[PDB]
Amino acid sequence: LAVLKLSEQGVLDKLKNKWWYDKGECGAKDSGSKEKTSALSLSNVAGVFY
Amino acid sequence: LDSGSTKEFFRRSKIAVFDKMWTYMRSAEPSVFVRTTAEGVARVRKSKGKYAYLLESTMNEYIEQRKPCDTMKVGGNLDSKGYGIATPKGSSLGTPVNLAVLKLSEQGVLDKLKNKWWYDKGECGAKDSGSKEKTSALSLSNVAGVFYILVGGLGLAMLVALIEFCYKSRLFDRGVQMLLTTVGAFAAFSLMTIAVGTDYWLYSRGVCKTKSVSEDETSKKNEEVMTHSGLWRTCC
Amino acid sequence: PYVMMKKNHEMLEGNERYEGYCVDLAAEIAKHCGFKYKLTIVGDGKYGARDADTKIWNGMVGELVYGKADIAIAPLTITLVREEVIDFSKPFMSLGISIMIKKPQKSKPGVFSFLDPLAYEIWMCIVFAYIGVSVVLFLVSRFSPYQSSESTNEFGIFNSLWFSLGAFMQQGCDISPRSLSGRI
Amino acid sequence: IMIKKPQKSKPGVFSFLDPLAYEIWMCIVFAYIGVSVVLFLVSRFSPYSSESTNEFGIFNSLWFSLGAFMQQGCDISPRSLSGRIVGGVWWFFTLIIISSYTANLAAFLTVERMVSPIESAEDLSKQTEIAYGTLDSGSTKEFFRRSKIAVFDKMWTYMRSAEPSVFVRTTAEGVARVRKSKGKYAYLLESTMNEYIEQRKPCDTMKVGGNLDSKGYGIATPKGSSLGTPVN
Amino acid sequence: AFSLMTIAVGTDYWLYSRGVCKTKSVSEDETSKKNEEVMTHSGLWRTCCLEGNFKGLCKQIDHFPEDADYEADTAEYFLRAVRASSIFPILSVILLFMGGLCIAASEFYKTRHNIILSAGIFFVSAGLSNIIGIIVYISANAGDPSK
Amino acid sequence: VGGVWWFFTLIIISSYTANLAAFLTVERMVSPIESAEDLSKQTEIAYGT
Amino acid sequence: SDSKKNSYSYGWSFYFGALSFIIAEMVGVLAVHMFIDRHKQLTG
Ligand SMILES: NS(=O)(=O)c1cc2c(cc1Cl)N[C@H]([C@H]1C[C@H]3C=C[C@@H]1C3)NS2(=O)=O
Ligand SMILES: N[C@@H](CCC(=O)O)C(=O)O
Repeated sequence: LAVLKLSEQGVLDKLKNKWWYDKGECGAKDSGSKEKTSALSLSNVAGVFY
Repeated sequence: LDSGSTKEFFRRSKIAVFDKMWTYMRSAEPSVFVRTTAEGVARVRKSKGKYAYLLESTMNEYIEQRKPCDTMKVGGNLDSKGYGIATPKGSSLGTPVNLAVLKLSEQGVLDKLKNKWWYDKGECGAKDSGSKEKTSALSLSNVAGVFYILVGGLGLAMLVALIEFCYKSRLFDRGVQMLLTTVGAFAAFSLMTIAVGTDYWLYSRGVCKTKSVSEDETSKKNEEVMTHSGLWRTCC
Repeated sequence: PYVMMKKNHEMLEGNERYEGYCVDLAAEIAKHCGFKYKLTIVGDGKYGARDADTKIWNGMVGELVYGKADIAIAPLTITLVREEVIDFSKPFMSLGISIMIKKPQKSKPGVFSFLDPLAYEIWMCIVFAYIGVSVVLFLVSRFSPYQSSESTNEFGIFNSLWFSLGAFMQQGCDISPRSLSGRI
Repeated sequence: IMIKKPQKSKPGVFSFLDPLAYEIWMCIVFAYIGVSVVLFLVSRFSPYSSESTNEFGIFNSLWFSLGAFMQQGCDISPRSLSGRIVGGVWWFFTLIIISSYTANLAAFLTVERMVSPIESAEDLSKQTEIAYGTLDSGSTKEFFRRSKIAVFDKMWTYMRSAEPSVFVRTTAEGVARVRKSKGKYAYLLESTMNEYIEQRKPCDTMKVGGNLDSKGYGIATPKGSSLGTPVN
Repeated sequence: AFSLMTIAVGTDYWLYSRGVCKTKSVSEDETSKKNEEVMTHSGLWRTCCLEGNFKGLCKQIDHFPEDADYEADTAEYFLRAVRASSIFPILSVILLFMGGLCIAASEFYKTRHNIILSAGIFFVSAGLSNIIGIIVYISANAGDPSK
Repeated sequence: VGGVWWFFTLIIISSYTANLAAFLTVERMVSPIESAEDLSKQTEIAYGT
Repeated sequence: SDSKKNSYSYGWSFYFGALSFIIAEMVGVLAVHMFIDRHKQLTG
């Protein structure tokens, strides 16, 4: 009954999401580049400007 | 929904995000609550993205796999719930029914039956149209702006030629040039000092006084808010 | 798709009347445990809720409490008040509240789509670099060559603009620098 | 697996005119003519023999735009400010159009296969858009119902729910059922029959993937037949 | 050329396609069976079908629909309003008429010497309006192509 | 004459430089000998038994 | 990749630095023209 009560108050959720996400000081970066190909960046060509 | 488990959870929600949703729902006209779920599905489709519906994930997946395939599930699970087989107290088969659920889960038959009925018996079956990869000829509309710029460049060229022809049918001075050069030099120095000195270079999400101390973890830290970062300073 | 009426359900009778995922699940729970099962659809068609003043579980939870129904292989969420009276299984399938939007119609009539592969920063830097190269070339050439040698070259500031643009557009230009720093 | 062949479309002598739509080729010629006319109009306004200083006649102006469009370049160069305006905009127009043609032409040169046909029976299983049938009272049909390979069992499942009935009566009818559906439908039979029929007319069939199993055809005698051992 | 442009405006044979004819001109029609969309001579404003049971009848195109399947895009809204209110082809005809006035008065109004010059400007400016009216017509036909 | 030659050279070079990089870094095997009848008509590659 | 969540926007300070660039290039060209007249005056 205790586990059910915490789940219906989100206490299981609140404890879980607080510990995992906030101790993630490292950026998650599961995304990276979601699209396969993307526009040119200034960083790829900034030396030519220099 | 007008009356449902979704209705009750956001009532019980203490999250500020969910409460702001819940404040909108109590005070929005036309009434955002719908009498039945099938009504809300038709209402979202009729309202063309201006109205969106909150419903359970398995229902939303089912609506997508049917036709006219015109609804999209987005987001993650707001909260987690479960579907449990119900048996009365002192159930004769109740514990073996639990063991039967565990066996079908571990054998994967629960998911295999689940993955079949939603994604194959569904009319849409969008894997086929999603697998369409065909390069094509460019259309005119794909490059239509380039044609527009050419025409606009043509008409501008005519207009400049006409006004130049009028002006030729009708004298720059050196002292005027010296005065203009003095004014330009003072202004360009002024613009450059303001730009480097005052700090409004970038408007983006950035770290403010909620985490002005970078060292303090301060659990959620209010992730990062709008920030007028600049060359010498970062400010929110 | 938990329970489904087929176009031949009018023909079919008994357990064969209804099909679906939970109907499959009812059949699967049957063969593991070993019980003959009778499929019924409740008339109220509402999820189990204890009422305000009659205080009767409405629908499937009432029929299990009141002995009529033996089991509920049904899309029934586990709540506190329901679990308190009758025991549930561990949840066979999970659910979450989800957002549904009408699918946004997809096309890019991009009209200025030609300047898409380079970002607008890069276009801005090119225009600044275009103006810089044109000015430097004019400053290089008309930097006191020595009457005539001042006026020998055709690279004025207006011509210096034109030279660099044709060079950028991969188009041949009429004039050529003919000075060492200018040719650099 | 027996499916209908894809079309080996024979491109005409104007295959180069493929990356741009024929409307665009019309629009380019129309834009070519207008710019050349405008540039001649710009070059000759009777300025204030000042018009004679410009070398741009219409025939020069046709010539300048063509060298711009073909990117080869021309000797003459516009020297009036509006004359430089029309040229530079047309240069910017050309730069997009020619490059977009070469980029798409490179894309059309890169041709690849297996996208339009079905890769194998797992790809038949992944999409029921191309349905499939088996021969009536055949060992082929009896194999798929009794082979518990997971692709085969899902393939037997759609065989159970298939309308109109994918099973055919004879071999030639099932062959004809591939043809009559215009590539929207596939069929299953033995490899040796399929190899003969694909080498016969109207030569519009081919075998995707490979044979899923290996089997044999043997001379058949009754159980305990006296002639069983000599025919062995 | 003024005559050619006016006949072009005043006709409905711009595009031939398998478009909706008068049987499905009535919206949400029942038991028409979609009528298999016989040939339609689309026009500058007219959606009249040809070679049909219901040819000979003319209805104007209404490019703005009752129901917008896509969410209303501002740049597309501008482009449609250009095509429906076909002001660029209309302005072309006017500039053709203005040059034709200048051509008629070119013999008269001596010592201006710029009437013929004003005619040539009008002739090019009419021609520029023709191309952009052509382009939006191709762009509109590309917009919602079909199946 | 120059115009038609200019249209010619545009098509040919764009065709030539379409996928030119892919025809300098193909390292694929020649595999000159294929079948038995191909093995039969030559003696330079010997038969082993 | 587009940093749409970051939604980076170049404020008025960034535009003014661009304006400082454009004016300074214009002033430099005008300055050279004044020299060319004066250097031509020196020849005369
Ligand atoms: N994919 S599914 O619906 O078949 C499915 C659904 C669920 C599974 C396992 C599967 Cl395979 N695990 C849990 C249950 C299985 C055991 C582990 C946790 C409980 C007991 N319930 S669930 O979260 O409802
Ligand atoms: N050899 C097969 C031929 C028919 C079939 O492939 O179904 C048989 O006798 O069954």
